Amino acid sequence: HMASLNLENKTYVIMGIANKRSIAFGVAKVLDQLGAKLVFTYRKERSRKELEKLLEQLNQPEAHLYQIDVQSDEEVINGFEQIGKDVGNIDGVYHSIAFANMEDLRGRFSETSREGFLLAQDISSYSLTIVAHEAKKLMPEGGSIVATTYLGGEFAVQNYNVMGVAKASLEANVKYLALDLGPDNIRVNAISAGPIRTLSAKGVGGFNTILKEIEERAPLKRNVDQVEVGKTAAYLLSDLSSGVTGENIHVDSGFHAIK
Amino acid sequence: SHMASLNLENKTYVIMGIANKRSIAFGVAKVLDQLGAKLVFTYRKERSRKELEKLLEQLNQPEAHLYQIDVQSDEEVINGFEQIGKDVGNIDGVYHSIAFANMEDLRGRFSETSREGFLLAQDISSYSLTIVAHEAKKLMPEGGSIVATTYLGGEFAVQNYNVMGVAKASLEANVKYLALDLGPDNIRVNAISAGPIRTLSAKGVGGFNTILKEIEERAPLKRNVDQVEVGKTAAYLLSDLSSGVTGENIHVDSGFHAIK
Amino acid sequence: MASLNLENKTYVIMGIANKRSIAFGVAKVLDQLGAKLVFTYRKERSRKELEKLLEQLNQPEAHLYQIDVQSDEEVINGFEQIGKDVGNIDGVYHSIAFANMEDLRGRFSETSREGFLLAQDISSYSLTIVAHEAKKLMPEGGSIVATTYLGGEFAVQNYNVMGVAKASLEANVKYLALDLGPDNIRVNAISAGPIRTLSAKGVGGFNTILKEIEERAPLKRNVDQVEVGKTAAYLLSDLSSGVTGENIHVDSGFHAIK
Amino acid sequence: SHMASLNLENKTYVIMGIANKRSIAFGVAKVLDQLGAKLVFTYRKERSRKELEKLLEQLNQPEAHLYQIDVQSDEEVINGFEQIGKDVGNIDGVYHSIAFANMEDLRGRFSETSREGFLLAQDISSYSLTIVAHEAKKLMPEGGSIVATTYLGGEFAVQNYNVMGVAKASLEANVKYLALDLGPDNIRVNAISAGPIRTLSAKGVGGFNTILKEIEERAPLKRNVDQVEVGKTAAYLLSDLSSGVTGENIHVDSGFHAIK
Ligand SMILES: NC(=O)C1=CN([C@@H]2O[C@H](COP(=O)(O)OP(=O)(O)OC[C@H]3O[C@@H](n4cnc5c(N)ncnc54)[C@H](OP(=O)(O)O)[C@@H]3O)[C@@H](O)[C@H]2O)C=CC1
Ligand SMILES: NC(=O)C1=CN([C@@H]2O[C@H](COP(=O)(O)OP(=O)(O)OC[C@H]3O[C@@H](n4cnc5c(N)ncnc54)[C@H](OP(=O)(O)O)[C@@H]3O)[C@@H](O)[C@H]2O)C=CC1
Ligand SMILES: NC(=O)C1=CN([C@@H]2O[C@H](COP(=O)(O)OP(=O)(O)OC[C@H]3O[C@@H](n4cnc5c(N)ncnc54)[C@H](OP(=O)(O)O)[C@@H]3O)[C@@H](O)[C@H]2O)C=CC1
Ligand SMILES: NC(=O)C1=CN([C@@H]2O[C@H](COP(=O)(O)OP(=O)(O)OC[C@H]3O[C@@H](n4cnc5c(N)ncnc54)[C@H](OP(=O)(O)O)[C@@H]3O)[C@@H](O)[C@H]2O)C=CC1
Ligand SMILES: C=C(CC/C=C/C=C/C[C@H](C)CC(=O)C[C@@H](O)CNC(=O)[C@H](C)[C@@H](C)OC(N)=O)C[C@@H](C)C/C(C)=C/C(=O)O
Ligand SMILES: C=C(CC/C=C/C=C/C[C@H](C)CC(=O)C[C@@H](O)CNC(=O)[C@H](C)[C@@H](C)OC(N)=O)C[C@@H](C)C/C(C)=C/C(=O)O
Ligand SMILES: C=C(CC/C=C/C=C/C[C@H](C)CC(=O)C[C@@H](O)CNC(=O)[C@H](C)[C@@H](C)OC(N)=O)C[C@@H](C)C/C(C)=C/C(=O)O
Ligand SMILES: C=C(CC/C=C/C=C/C[C@H](C)CC(=O)C[C@@H](O)CNC(=O)[C@H](C)[C@@H](C)OC(N)=O)C[C@@H](C)C/C(C)=C/C(=O)O
Repeated sequence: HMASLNLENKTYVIMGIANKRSIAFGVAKVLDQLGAKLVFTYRKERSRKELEKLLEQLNQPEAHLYQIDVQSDEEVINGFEQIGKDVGNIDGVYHSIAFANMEDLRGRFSETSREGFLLAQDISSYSLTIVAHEAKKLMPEGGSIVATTYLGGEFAVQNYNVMGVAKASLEANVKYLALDLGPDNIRVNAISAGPIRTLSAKGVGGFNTILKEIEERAPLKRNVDQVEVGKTAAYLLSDLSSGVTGENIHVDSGFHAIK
Repeated sequence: SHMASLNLENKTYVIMGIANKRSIAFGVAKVLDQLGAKLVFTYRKERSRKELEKLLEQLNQPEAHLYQIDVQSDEEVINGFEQIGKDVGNIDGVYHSIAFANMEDLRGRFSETSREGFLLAQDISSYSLTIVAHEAKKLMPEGGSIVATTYLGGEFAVQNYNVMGVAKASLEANVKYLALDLGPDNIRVNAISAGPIRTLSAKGVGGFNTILKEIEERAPLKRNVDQVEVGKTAAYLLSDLSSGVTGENIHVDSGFHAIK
Repeated sequence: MASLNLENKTYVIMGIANKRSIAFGVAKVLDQLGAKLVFTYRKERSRKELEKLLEQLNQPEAHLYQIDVQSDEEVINGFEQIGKDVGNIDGVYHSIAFANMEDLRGRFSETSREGFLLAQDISSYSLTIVAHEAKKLMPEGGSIVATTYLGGEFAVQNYNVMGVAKASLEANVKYLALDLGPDNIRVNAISAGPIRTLSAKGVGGFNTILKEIEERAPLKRNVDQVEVGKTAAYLLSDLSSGVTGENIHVDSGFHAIK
Repeated sequence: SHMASLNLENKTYVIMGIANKRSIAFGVAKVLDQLGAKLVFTYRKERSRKELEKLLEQLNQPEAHLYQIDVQSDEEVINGFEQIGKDVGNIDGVYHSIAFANMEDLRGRFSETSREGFLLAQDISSYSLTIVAHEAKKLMPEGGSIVATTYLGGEFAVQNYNVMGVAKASLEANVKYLALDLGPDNIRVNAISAGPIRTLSAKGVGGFNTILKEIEERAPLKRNVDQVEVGKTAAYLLSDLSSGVTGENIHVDSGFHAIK
């Protein structure tokens, strides 16, 4: 049609809020301000308590929360079947889910366990494939799926180890989904976020060193936050990004472009 | 109070490279207009000025500000931007939609390309962005956003693109080096890689209809794109929606870049 | 001194199954350059074929070891045993991949969790564990090479789950290169163009892809197992010193065009 | 009888861009010499001819064939290659090790770059390969291999590379478009992306010792590369060992391209 960022009459599933620092919460704040109906997903019960507390910050009249552990085909198939009944058809999904064992992230990459490797692949990459298959059922008119990645999918970064191979997998997942679901007018894209202080990120060594290197070396000489990812998520989830699919947008102050 | 906003009132954007209603830059203009931006326009030929004045009737621009700039001339570019600074004041960004090569060099085997045809393509299609950026910077002391238009032929050897492929590769590196230079001045530099669109430049190149049909057949979205889709992405990149994005190349091409 | 004389060099070659195997192309080439070759196989059908094929080579002593890369034990034990039988090695050529035909025909979005993680296990993780063990036999340094396809870099029709496995493999190579670089171990990939092999025979319209290469690729021709072998020789020898984390396309220039 | 062979007897290679003993192209020459190849050399300045004659004593080249070619001149390039065709006959490939930009443009902020400095860098550092390829093709009716030398700054914005980064991006696209054009004539075109090396061109740029130290600290192999390592990879790419490889860019840089 034309260029509009008015997301009234739009419904978006947002997977992977855990606390106020979660990137997916940044996405939620932004989509909320633009007047979208938001469905939320969580794994742990601690995340449900946090979500209910955080909905007070939003202008969401009715809370729709669904527990989905992406490790379970059943929790994913049932979760999306249930969303279809409770809220009906949706316009897109924001995927903000990743995990690896701290054991495998400290080790030399060559020491990585078969279990730690396939675990990282399962949660951080395959989750997008099954989520896409199910969400498709609620998007007969078309829609937009967005996953969150890191530069470590494209380059060997110190300490990212097994998560780098998971993100490389995720980034190829996005391309293959984009080619598969394109004929159904479903767009699939990734956001490569710069480093952000979150629940997942807190408790890895010298994370403050990486934040300082970005401020020093990145073109914009600053770090990014959850809302900047949110703004780009709005572009990719809305029809502003029509004709964009299989794309990876770096929201990282230009760090990807330098060496 | 809105964090994420596409409200471009109180924003001024220079748009270089409108020639007719089919121009990609016109798609950009229609979109930025609808979002309530003040638009300055640039043209080379007089045919383009006549067309621009006729087309402003389609827009909600109260005052027409047109400036003749041939990007081959340091003086026309330096003077044009000095004049825009006086007439409209400080700007928030520039959309660059300018390219040219001799049809001679685009038909030939790439190895037959003339030194003159090669350096001409570089001058208009790549260096133009460097000098435009240097001058526009003077009108963006608070920061801003520069966007150039490229094609997948900058990244891969495509049949018949020849000398323009090497110009676009040059443009795409230009964007990265400008992004690194002007980043500390809070100026973002990015490119849009547009899929094929029927325009004045594109009409009269061989079997262009073959390329449009291959996109519809092989590209993920099984369809071609238009000037407005480029316009929408231009709005994202020129607005503060794209804050934290610089040195980036967004493919608006129905996913064609992602497949093989 | 620039030399392709591989006397006094020993190379493990994983993934020979028949005479059409890419790894066999690698073996023929390394043999002609006078290298001692250790071989690995999974199925017994592959052992029978290997013994028959060693007659075509100038290998005095046959060293065959059964390793299924799905098993930590078969991989750890296989490489411990190679260390005893032949001693220290100079590199490993990895030519191993697998996915369920089920998942390769389906729309990629239909892919099963089992089919996906299986492809990752054999086609990508195998390189990580192989590298960990082979390192033990390369205290002076060495070269590891894995085989990939352009489908790791771009979505190609019908490659589906194997594309995501190859994307994983190609990142594996980069992360191994960064980890084992300080131990003077180089890790690189060869992106082979399409070749008629046992694995490749019986997948839909493979003859369409071979014809598109001959028509559209810069060299207007397909490649064979030996061309991969020649590039494998470069990457496994010290000719490629200073090259690590690299992906060489042996594909008639197809990767460079669109 | 050897499928895989690095025996370059009965092979003739033109090597453009030796200036002194530290030149990358000299590393290429030493390696190709040891493998028993007939080597033709090219130079611009007379200082380079004196140095070349002195350096031929280090090689096992029976007959010295030196030709002055300034790649800025179509005539010097067309005539030089016509003359090589008469003196030595048909060749098997060309190693291109030629680049230049004004020190003025390499110190400045990239946005300050002059139109003259930009197009000069493009002319010598990129177009030179196109015209050299067109002429050398005439001496390679059976096929052959052309190799150009590039730097990571063609792919990423690196501090201080400025206008040479845009030239190398141009060169790297040149290689792809030449590979597609000359492939049917069985001519392969590839690039080597060398890590940083102490040479005549490189000496006298600021904090070059900082970049060498960052490579030793951060690159996978925790060491820098030299002219011979580039030479070894040049041997692979120029010989038939690299058959089926064209439009490729091999990083000889201790793995630095693969990390971030
Ligand atoms: N923070 C950063 O610097 C960057 C992050 N990213 C990516 O952004 C995404 C989110 O990161 P961030 O916001 O830091 O992470 P958070 O720690 O805030 O959120 C992680 C989320 O993952 C969810 N999760 C983990 N396992 C599962 C599972 N099996 N099923 C469902 N949900 C699960 C968690 O839910 P619960 O805790 O309830 O399981 C949690 O909500 C990730 O994909 C990450 O790779 C990318 C670049 C940078
Ligand atoms: N159409 C397509 O399929 C694609 C186009 N592109 C790129 O999009 C951009 C514009 O193309 P498109 O809109 O189709 O073409 P148009 O024919 O609509 O526009 C070309 C424009 O370039 C201007 N121009 C040319 N030379 C100069 C100069 N020396 N100084 C100032 N202006 C000049 C022309 O002005 P005048 O008429 O006054 O000379 C004209 O307005 C180019 O960068 C092109 O490479 C990228 C991908 C696809
Ligand atoms: N053929 C082609 O066109 C191309 C192939 N490639 C890649 O080249 C490599 C070799 O394939 P190619 O030579 O065609 O196929 P082959 O049929 O020759 O080989 C498949 C090989 O993988 C081995 N293998 C499979 N599973 C396991 C396992 N669990 N443990 C150990 N070995 C295993 C097989 O052994 P067994 O059968 O005895 O189990 C067999 O040797 C693959 O990585 C492939 O993706 C890349 C580009 C093109
Ligand atoms: N050194 C490094 O750190 C790296 C260098 N490279 C590349 O390697 C190549 C050579 O580098 P390096 O060893 O440093 O170079 P050298 O300084 O040793 O040689 C530079 C050469 O360029 C030649 N040249 C310049 N202009 C012309 C012209 N108009 N016509 C003919 N020849 C000309 C010079 O000839 P004369 O002096 O006779 O004018 C000289 O032979 C370049 O392409 C460079 O970009 C790539 C990565 C790293
Ligand atoms: C180079 C780095 C620093 C090392 C970072 C490793 C992070 C990897 C990704 C995941 C998110 C970390 C992870 O698996 C967390 C757990 O091991 C421990 N924490 C938890 O379990 C908490 C309770 C939950 C909520 O976490 C999850 N995921 O469930 C990368 C950084 C520069 C950038 C970065 C941090 C990228 C990224 O997140 O992918
Ligand atoms: C692979 C292709 C197909 C071949 C098309 C090559 C087009 C290259 C673009 C240049 C800019 C065309 C060009 O310079 C045309 C002029 O020589 C003649 N036309 C004019 O002068 C008219 C009057 C004016 C208005 O035109 C200009 N430019 O001033 C590429 C296509 C599939 C995609 C494409 C068309 C890309 C692109 O535009 O860059
Ligand atoms: C686009 C294509 C065409 C579709 C090709 C799919 C091939 C994927 C490769 C995997 C490895 C094939 C595979 O796993 C098939 C098995 O399910 C059954 N085959 C076997 O079991 C045979 C007997 C054994 C030897 O197989 C194995 N692996 O053990 C890709 C092509 C253009 C290029 C190509 C064929 C690339 C590649 O091999 O990866
Ligand atoms: C990131 C960097 C540091 C910035 C320096 C870049 C230098 C690039 C080389 C260019 C070609 C310098 C140049 O144009 C030379 C002249 O301006 C001055 N020198 C000469 O005139 C001598 C006498 C002659 C023989 O040289 C020439 N061109 O003829 C780059 C480094 C990390 C790596 C590097 C320097 C790469 C490279 O060579 O491109």
